[PDB]
Amino acid sequence: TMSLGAENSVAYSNNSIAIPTNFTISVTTEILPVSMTKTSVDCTMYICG
Amino acid sequence: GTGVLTESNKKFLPFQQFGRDIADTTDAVRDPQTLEILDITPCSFGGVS
Ligand SMILES: *[C@@H]1O[C@H](CO)[C@@H](O)[C@H](O)[C@H]1NC(C)=O
Repeated sequence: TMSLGAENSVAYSNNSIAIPTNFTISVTTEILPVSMTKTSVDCTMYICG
Repeated sequence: GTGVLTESNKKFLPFQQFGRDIADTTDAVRDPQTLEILDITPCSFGGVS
């Protein structure tokens, strides 16, 4: 049976806050399709050669 | 058929008379008189715009 992720109880209370004391600069890659090959078929030459 | 005949580097085994493409079309021939192996490529074609 598949795991959905690690389980985590966030430390919530009516007067507690967490504040980050540092940071990390992250570089992420996203790849997107933009075009496909421009095919052409001559219908008469495909069908009748 | 109709095409451009040319001498070829295809090593036909002694029992083979034709070569065929993915489309069943004859891609090469053995000449019946002098046993040359000839490629066949179609005569050049394209859209006119
Ligand atoms: C047939 O052609 C080949 C060469 O293409 C030749 O060797 C052979 O002698 C010919 N046979 C006859 C009966 O003409």
